[PDB]
Amino acid sequence: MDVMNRLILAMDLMNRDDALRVTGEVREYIDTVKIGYPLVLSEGMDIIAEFRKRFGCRIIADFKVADIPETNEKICRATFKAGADAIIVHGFPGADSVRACLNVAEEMGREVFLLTEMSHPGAEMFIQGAADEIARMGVDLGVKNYVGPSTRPERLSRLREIIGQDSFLISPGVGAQGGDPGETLRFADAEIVGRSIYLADNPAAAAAGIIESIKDL
Amino acid sequence: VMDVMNRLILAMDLMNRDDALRVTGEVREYIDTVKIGYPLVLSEGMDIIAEFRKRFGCRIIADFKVADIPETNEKICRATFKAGADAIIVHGFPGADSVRACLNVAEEMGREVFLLTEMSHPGAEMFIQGAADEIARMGVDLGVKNYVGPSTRPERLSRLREIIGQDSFLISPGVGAQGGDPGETLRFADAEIVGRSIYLADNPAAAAAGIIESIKDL
Ligand SMILES: O=c1cc(O)n([C@@H]2O[C@H](COP(=O)(O)O)[C@@H](O)[C@H]2O)c(=O)[nH]1
Ligand SMILES: O=c1cc(O)n([C@@H]2O[C@H](COP(=O)(O)O)[C@@H](O)[C@H]2O)c(=O)[nH]1
Repeated sequence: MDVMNRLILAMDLMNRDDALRVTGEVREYIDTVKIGYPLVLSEGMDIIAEFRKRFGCRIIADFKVADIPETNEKICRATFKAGADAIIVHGFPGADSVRACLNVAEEMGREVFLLTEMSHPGAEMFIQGAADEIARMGVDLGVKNYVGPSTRPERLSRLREIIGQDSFLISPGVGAQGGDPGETLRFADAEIVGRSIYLADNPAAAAAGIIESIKDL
Repeated sequence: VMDVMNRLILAMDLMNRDDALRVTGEVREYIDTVKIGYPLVLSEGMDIIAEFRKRFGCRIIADFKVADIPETNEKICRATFKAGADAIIVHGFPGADSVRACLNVAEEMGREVFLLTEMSHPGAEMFIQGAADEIARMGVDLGVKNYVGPSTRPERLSRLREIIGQDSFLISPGVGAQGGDPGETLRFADAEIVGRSIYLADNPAAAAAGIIESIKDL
């Protein structure tokens, strides 16, 4: 997966006008957009096709899929029908729930990203202690795409170790949550950035600044 | 606590508006509380909540299993309550800050959070089950009043009821298709959630009536 500038925009603005304007302003720097529930629940699933029409970008649906297998299958089907290229799935609910997502992705020509450890402080309570095992589960299931935390580079490095160099790894928590752009890319193929860009006084300059800081990466 | 008619909540996971509306209307004499999840919302839009409210008397629980960082959780809850959901279901496994973010929005907006502790499917045994008692205790500490726990594991449902106390409100999926028993489930839960056993039936009204008849004394 060729992600331009190793930078994925987390487009969590909640109105269509702002989301489209800001994405347009940074389009020269980014060809992959992560669209999540803040935008989708505010503006509808049709927003995914609109992003493809306007920007011709890759779309990762960050839906943190975390239901039973039967419901997961339905969520993935609805998501891929809307034109998402990939979907993010939690590992904590177990292997059957992940497999349900893998099945639909194969059927529709899409990718599953397995979220293993999260970036926020609460992740330490339950998720972190399960995360290595969740990653091994991903490997056992044939998962090739993973999400791990910029905010804990030692944990991000461990995730990379488990999954190997061939697997694809993206990482949120850069900027607003404290993760460093350059350090994150020691381990992740691409980093996810939301507020540091979309809440910036000048989103284009913010994106440009981030890329300048990782220029030699 | 919410007064759920017949202690029975419809899990409306059909994925087109016409069928979802037909079936929900057919069971309206038996059920006044409907759980709407992502299968229907991602297929038809958040305006499906509006349509259900307009057409039927029903309370709406948005089963979105909110499982993000605090900042994103807040946004999800805001959008969901703006659309008219009475309540939203949130995962506990991402930890206390993520749950608190949802509680804060619910408090501000005059709505309710349901905390999902243990899940009903086989995969729940891998990671969730071992954390579930602590997730429930965390909910109690945070002041959560509404909970979700699994009908498929009566022993676990019973323990969750103990942890949250008799005053908390507990709803429970996994009845019917997943193997949970209607009566046994209501020994511990205030209300049972039923999806496929009703919405895939040739006569959803008869299916609902049959489930209720089997728990009439309760
Ligand atoms: O562990 C995780 C997994 C996520 O997908 N994300 C998400 O990635 C984004 C981070 O955005 P931001 O750069 O504004 O902190 C959000 O959309 C958020 O929901 C996260 O921050 N940490
Ligand atoms: O532990 C859980 C939590 C849930 O919300 N649910 C959900 O409750 C419903 C179960 O429906 P059904 O009766 O068709 O098995 C679904 O909407 C599903 O996503 C579950 O089955 N087990």
